[PDB]
Amino acid sequence: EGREDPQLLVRVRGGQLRGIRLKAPGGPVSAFLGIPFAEPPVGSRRFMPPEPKRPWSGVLDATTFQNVCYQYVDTLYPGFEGTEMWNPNRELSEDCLYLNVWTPYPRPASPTPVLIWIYGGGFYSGAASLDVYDGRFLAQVEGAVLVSMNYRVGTFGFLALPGSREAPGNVGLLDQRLALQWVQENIAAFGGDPMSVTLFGESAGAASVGMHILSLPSRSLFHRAVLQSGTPNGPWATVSAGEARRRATLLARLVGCPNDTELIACLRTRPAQDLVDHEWHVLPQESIFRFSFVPVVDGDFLSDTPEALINTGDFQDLQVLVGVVKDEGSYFLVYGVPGFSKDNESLISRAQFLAGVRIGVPQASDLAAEAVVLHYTDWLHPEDPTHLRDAMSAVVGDHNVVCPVAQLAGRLAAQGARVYAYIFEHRASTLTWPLWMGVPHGYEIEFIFGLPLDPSLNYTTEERIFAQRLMKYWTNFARTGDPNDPRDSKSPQWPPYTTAAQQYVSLNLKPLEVRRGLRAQTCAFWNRFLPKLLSAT
Amino acid sequence: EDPQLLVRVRGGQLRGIRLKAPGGPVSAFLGIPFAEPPVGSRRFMPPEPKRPWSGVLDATTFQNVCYQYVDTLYPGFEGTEMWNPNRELSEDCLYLNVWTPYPRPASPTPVLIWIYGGGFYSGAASLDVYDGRFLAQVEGAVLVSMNYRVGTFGFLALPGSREAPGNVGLLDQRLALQWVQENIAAFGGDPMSVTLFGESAGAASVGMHILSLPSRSLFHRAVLQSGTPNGPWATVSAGEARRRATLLARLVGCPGNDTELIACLRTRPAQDLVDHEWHVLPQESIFRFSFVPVVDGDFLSDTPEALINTGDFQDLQVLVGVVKDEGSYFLVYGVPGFSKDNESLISRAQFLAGVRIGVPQASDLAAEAVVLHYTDWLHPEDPTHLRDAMSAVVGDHNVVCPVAQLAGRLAAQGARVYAYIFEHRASTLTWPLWMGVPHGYEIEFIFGLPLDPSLNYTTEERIFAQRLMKYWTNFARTGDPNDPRDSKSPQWPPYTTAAQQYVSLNLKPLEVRRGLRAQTCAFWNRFLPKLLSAT
Ligand SMILES: CN(Cc1ccccc1)Cc1ccc(COc2ccc3c(CO)cc(=O)oc3c2)cc1
Ligand SMILES: CN(Cc1ccccc1)Cc1ccc(COc2ccc3c(CO)cc(=O)oc3c2)cc1
Ligand SMILES: *[C@@H]1O[C@H](CO)[C@@H](O)[C@H](O)[C@H]1NC(C)=O
Ligand SMILES: *[C@@H]1O[C@H](CO)[C@@H](O)[C@H](O)[C@H]1NC(C)=O
Ligand SMILES: *[C@@H]1O[C@H](CO)[C@@H](O)[C@H](O)[C@H]1NC(C)=O
Ligand SMILES: *[C@@H]1O[C@H](CO)[C@@H](O)[C@H](O)[C@H]1NC(C)=O
Repeated sequence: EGREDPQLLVRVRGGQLRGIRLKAPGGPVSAFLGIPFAEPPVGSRRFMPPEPKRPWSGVLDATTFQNVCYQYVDTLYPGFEGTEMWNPNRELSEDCLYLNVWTPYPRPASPTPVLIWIYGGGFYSGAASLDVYDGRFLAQVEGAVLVSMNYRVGTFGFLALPGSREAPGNVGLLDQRLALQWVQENIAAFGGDPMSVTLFGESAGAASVGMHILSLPSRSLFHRAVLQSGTPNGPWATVSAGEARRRATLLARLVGCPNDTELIACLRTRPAQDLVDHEWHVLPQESIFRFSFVPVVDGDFLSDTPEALINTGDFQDLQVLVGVVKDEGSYFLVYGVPGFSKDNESLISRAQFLAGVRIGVPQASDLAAEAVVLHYTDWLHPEDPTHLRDAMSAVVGDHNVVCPVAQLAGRLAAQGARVYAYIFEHRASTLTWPLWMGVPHGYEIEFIFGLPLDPSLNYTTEERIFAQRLMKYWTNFARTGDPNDPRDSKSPQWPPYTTAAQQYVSLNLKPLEVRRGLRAQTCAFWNRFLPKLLSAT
Repeated sequence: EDPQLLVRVRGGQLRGIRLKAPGGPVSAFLGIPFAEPPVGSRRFMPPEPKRPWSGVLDATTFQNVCYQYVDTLYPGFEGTEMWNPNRELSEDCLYLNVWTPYPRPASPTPVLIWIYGGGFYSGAASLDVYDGRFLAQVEGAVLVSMNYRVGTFGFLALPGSREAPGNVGLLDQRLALQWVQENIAAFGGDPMSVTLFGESAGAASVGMHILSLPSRSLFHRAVLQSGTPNGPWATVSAGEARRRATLLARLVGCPGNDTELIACLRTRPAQDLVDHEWHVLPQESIFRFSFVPVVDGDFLSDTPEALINTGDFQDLQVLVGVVKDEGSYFLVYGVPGFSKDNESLISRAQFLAGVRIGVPQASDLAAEAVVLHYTDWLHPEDPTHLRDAMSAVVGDHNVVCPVAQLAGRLAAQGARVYAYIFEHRASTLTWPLWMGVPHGYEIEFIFGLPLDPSLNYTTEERIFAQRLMKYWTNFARTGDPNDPRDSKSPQWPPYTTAAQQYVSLNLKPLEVRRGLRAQTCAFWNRFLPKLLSAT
């Protein structure tokens, strides 16, 4: 200390930090990167709940991103930016429980609402250091304090032998909760308001946010929630205790481990890469949009199934923003549904469609799988390849995202929550995936964080204006529980989603358009009829 | 003394009557016996051909209508009375009628044979809606309609018994068809161009003559208006026919042997049988009738579904279609919350209760499947939507989707198929507006009743009726409803499995549409059978 930037040195509960002054297109921001919030969950602490980071001495350098939690590296289209942008961009390590903070430069004088980002990645992948989650634009343009944390994924975050001491499960969610607690104690040192904390996340990150809504100890750590293209309810976000026990035991056998304590002791001796090499092999069926190690309904973090909790909980004090992208399902068809590729138009046959439905809803009986096929078939053109391709995408997107959030918006709204719903319909001019995928899963994030404002990124001017609109929507919601701008009047209003009117808005380059019904007919099939059909068969 | 009112058929001489139609006279021969009166020991028995008669038989007047139930729902309301018997009831009722132009045609003329509806429990060829004078006068057709036995007298069956073999009401129709072959040429008709057309149960009967091979040599073309041989109501299994007959016999005090049972039923006055007719249905129902054709293994060698799925229909041309609101008429006959005088705005609970009546064969899960399919999930409680959906459940389940299934199966297996939807509501209709275009109210337009100035139709409805008369008669002449003189687009395309094209019959010009309730009928025809099966 002495000759450095005095506006970049801050003290948190664990010691002193030195941040870095970053350039955003419109000015500087303060960045505090790689702050440790837990003891490294390594060695005998693998699979264990996180322990609070013990204080350090001296000034911790917080100028670069820290390790990415150990995870699978996608190799589907090697070197294709569509896949690589999601891949880890630092070293893989079990030592990975660090978080990041962006604030205005200099730091705000008055307490500023806080946004906490929870990344997605199917609970098997992801990192708070990816370019798509760059908090420098929200920090600079909106004056927000943004926090993002790494949490353990895959086996390290979610392998569970339910009821055991050494692998209780959901420790990846406990990693997230510990970071929320860290924001409670320390974010005031940066100018953030701990009494105005909004969680927002996407895909498994959105499901994570929803699970903090449903867990008691997490509810006192935040005040508002945004769930983008993900829900705690639905077919992929959770598994039963019995099913988590079987996948854990099977993976242990696949890595040579054949009493719970002896089992996890052996797992803790295996190299991390051994666990990643086998995690995908324990799914009960050939499937898309399902992940081996996800939150487990333990009777602890989750006292019951998410479906049961959103049916009975009280959410009057809660404001929630939820939505989907236009083509939630298309991204998943290229990862194992025959007939589908990023390099052709993926015009499939009726036979390929029927095979895809068995993969897309792998829990379905033969009768239930039929019911899906009859509903999604266009009976005036039942063999048309373009419709069959688009229907296969819609089946995956509706089943895993659109109808889960349509269900949760309705439940939360009926339990007294303030809900705002959107559909994101703009395809980025920079998108590298083919046209037939439309607006795929995850490609609204770069607009929420305001990447189009980076002039070196070749977005169009209207995409620059568009991203600024979304940034104001998201930050107005964090500030007020209401995405609408108080100053405005002429701009169309975003009404709350209600059971009586089921209103949502389209998010595209045109002004806000209000629509009614979130795929209402088709989601009645998924949310009301199909669960009753599955009991009978 | 009028020589064109005297015709000799193989049973002897007849004298008809000159009738006044708006454009000119017509020869009408009404009350021609085609069968021995099925009375006494001939009750429930197949018809026997009528024996020759001396002198000039007087064919000037409508004969008795077959003994049947007299509807009492809205007593004296024209909407219900127009279907009630308008001649005396009698088991002595096997007679047919013939309309020809006046003078009787020079060249042989294509014959249309009408088969009335009435749920196989009612109906008569003497109703005003079936007045054949307009088609005979305007289009120069030879029009024939017959009475056939309905209710227990037509279709109560002890399957396998000699005394009550079943389907005798259909045999009544077939005998009248043979009569047309042997005699219509004496009236100027062409026995080599005979077109059957009927509505509702009449349409179903037409479809069963398609599916019964001895009938097939008696006609060349068919029109099925708002009814099919396939579907949930038009037939019953032999086991269910024996159950219903056995319970009616017990209800009228008849107790063992097939022969002993049928004998006692023959000793019962007709009204006794009609009194308990309706109390033998297995469930509380709508659009279900107690005594209908039976899958006997004889007249119908298999279920109509099995027969349309495997038959050879190459040499066949068919016209098929529906009205816009097939099911609305049936709701006011037992569905709580529905009334002719009320607007029938129903609650959701009444809607769930109504679906169990409309699909009486449905398990709890199959009823929930229909409920969730037909609910409008943006307005799941709106009573106007729930009312209109109840009418659509009954209409699609019983008519529209059976029609679409038949049309597709016939077209796929050699037949030439033309399909329509009839969307005009008569300005003279007395049912409430919420019923729309109810089951059976295209008939008056096809027979040309608007051309009668005294019935107060609108002038466009007259032009409309003439268009429909030309579609039907051009179909009878050619197997193609398109006017060969008219040389403009749009033409009426055939219905195929691939394109699924049909036309809308309204006061606007013909409009071609593709897919006859395709998504919803996929539910009824493809999914629901599999569900009911595995439940
Ligand atoms: C590429 N990814 C981009 C993305 C979008 C949004 C948020 C975060 C990342 C979307 C995606 C994810 C997964 C798939 C296929 O499903 C998988 C892939 C890999 C695994 C792995 C690999 O070990 C383990 C597992 O349990 O389940 C998996 C399930 C396709 C597309
Ligand atoms: C009145 N009818 C008018 C009509 C329309 C189209 C063609 C012919 C007649 C349509 C109609 C028919 C039947 C009903 C209700 O269902 C019935 C009514 C009476 C019976 C009877 C009465 O004994 C016996 C039976 O087995 O089943 C029935 C079933 C409602 C509306
Ligand atoms: C698209 O490409 C994949 C992989 O090359 C292939 O399996 C699929 O059949 C292709 N589809 C079409 C319609 O060409
Ligand atoms: C933007 O375009 C320029 C040239 O037009 C190119 O050199 C640059 O790499 C592009 N940037 C991105 C992010 O694609
Ligand atoms: C409509 O009318 C009938 C008889 O007049 C009545 O029983 C029925 O309840 C009415 N419908 C409603 C919704 O009240
Ligand atoms: C037609 O209307 C007139 C009154 O304008 C009436 O006298 C006549 O009876 C009506 N005809 C019929 C068939 O109802």
